[PDB]
Amino acid sequence: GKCRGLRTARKLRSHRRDQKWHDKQYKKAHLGTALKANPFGGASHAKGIVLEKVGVEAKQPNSAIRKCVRVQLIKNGKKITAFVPNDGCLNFIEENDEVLVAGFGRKGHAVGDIPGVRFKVVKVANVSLLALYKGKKERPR
Amino acid sequence: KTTGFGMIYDSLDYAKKNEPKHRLARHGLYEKKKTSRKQRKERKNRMKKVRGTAKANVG
Amino acid sequence: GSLARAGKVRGQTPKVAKQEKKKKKTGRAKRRMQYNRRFVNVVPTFGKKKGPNANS
Amino acid sequence: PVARSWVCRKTYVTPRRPFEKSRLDQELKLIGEYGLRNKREVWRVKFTLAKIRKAARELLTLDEKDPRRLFEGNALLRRLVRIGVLDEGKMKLDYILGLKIEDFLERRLQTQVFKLGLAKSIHHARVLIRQRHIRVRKQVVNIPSFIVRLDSQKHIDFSLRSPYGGGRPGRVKRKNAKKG
RNA sequence: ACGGGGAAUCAGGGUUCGAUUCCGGAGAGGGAGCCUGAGAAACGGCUACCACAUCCAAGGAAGGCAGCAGGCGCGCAAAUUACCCACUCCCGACCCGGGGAGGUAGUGACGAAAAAUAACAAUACAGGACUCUUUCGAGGCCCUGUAAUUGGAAUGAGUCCACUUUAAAUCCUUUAACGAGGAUCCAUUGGAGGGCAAGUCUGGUGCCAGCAGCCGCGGUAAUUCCAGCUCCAAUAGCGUAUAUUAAAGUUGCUGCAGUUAAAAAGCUCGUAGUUGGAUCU
Repeated sequence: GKCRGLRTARKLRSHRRDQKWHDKQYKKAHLGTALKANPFGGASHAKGIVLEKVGVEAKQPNSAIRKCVRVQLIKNGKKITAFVPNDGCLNFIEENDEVLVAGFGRKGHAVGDIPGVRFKVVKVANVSLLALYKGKKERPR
Repeated sequence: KTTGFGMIYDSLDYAKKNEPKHRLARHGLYEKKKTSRKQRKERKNRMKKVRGTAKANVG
Repeated sequence: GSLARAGKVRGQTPKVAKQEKKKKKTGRAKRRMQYNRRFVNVVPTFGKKKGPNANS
Repeated sequence: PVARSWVCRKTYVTPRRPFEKSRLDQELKLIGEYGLRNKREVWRVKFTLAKIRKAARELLTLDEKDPRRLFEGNALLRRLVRIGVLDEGKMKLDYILGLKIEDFLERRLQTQVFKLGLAKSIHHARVLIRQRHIRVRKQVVNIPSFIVRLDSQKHIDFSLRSPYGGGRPGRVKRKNAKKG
């Protein structure tokens, strides 16, 4: 059972702050090595230069070639395989382009079709891919 | 309606004393010199560099 | 491997232009339309299989 | 440091469940009964009544002879009688919890133009008030979301500069007279 | 990790943030040492050292924006070399001078408040309720739609005198004149298998291209892709990424569990810690 005294306050809280390190969420946040291993450094977005365009074959229960882009970030020099979302949008991307890279939505976990990709793409050379896919703006040079 | 403020002096000599000097210019009873703040504050720092005689020469 | 199929199904569609049509209403008159549309007039219905976008 | 004041509320709360037919249908009836613009104008009155009821909850928890309940409660019971929501016979703090949303929207100016027969539709009234044809005793009111006080009701009229009250016509009747 | 006042979130308990306009602290590139003064270890004062860096006739001399502007760099991430001492106050010998303190404009979809994008009437029908009628049908009693049908009524957005505003302006308010019939004064962001509101529509593609937070969809009728039409959710906003809170009674003090689902030390002793029977009007 639980110690249910009155002078038992530090037995409770020194136990709580040890059994809270066995939470997976808490230990990921507060230990701060996930934060160190994250290439964004806890940032929402980043900004990098394309090194090449890499097709990524999808995971087993279905089949496709998910079109991805091997970027290298500027602020720390990490390298990333970021995912270009829509169809024909890989044509919008040359090598050596400024790419605003965001996260995907599962915060370090890949989204189910794609093996090991955390990172979608928002802008290419300061114009957004939604503007290029819908023709509202055009690729500059 | 319109609501405003108003003050009635006893003599115009008092009104030339007890009034803020933009409300004398609104009746043509005052003239401001036409130099902007950047004009004299440039001049103040130039004449700050001169000794006693020629500080009046800098304009 | 091969990246050559990128905008295959995008470019292979026949480009249809959107139809010229009158403008919708906005503001509360759009909300005026829906209240009349849903809660004022009654269609005599016994099974309730008529969805709002029910193509049969 | 500046001389500004940074205080501001938010006057609505988005609901917990986005899509449910029992709630979307029940909001949209009140839009259509009372001519509201969007769902935020429903989520606003529902939020003010969520505060009036929550303040009256903590007064009911206190002692019945607690002076904080006797003073602050007799103010809240007073402030609802003046905007015509509770009544004189029902001015007890138990009855504040017996209030509904459309108890309040009967007292919006948009509806009180219509109920008085000035406008010929609940939608025609939101026109007129924003069209600056409505005055409260001397004051052209340009907002439909205007809670008419109980003494402030029996005289609301046609804003003497208007074509309806004092009768100088607008652009249209002038230009039609410039032809014949 | 500057600390509080505080903020977000909450049934109750709680969790998280507080670089940031109020109070206290600290530092003016990093250290150190001083002169003056009532008050400084002052940096819009000095002296050195270290690191940067300016001018030059090469001998020398002059620095310190984490002040207001503005620039470079850095980044996901942040504004004008504007005007004024008129307000608020401060300083000085001082009713009189000065103050990038501060105020006023500019940039400003951080965020918050109010709030347009239509309204009414008559006909064309379709309707559908109340009434008469065995039904038929009739109604002047209502309501709804489609009317690129008619109809003049009311308008702001905008252009713009003047007044007001103000230090001088601007904005707002106030008022002349002009300014509304639908491809114009044209509302867009997401979606339509489920969760989750709303198509078993049409055309194309045919494990491709793609969608999809999750489950899944896609291999010739694809309700899930790419398009058209439709309709639905919010609405001057609405998507996405990330941190965080509730959901989480999945951190449990309230309030969790430990036979078999993750889990009780092999066994006892034992100091600290925790808890301790009555009984004293």
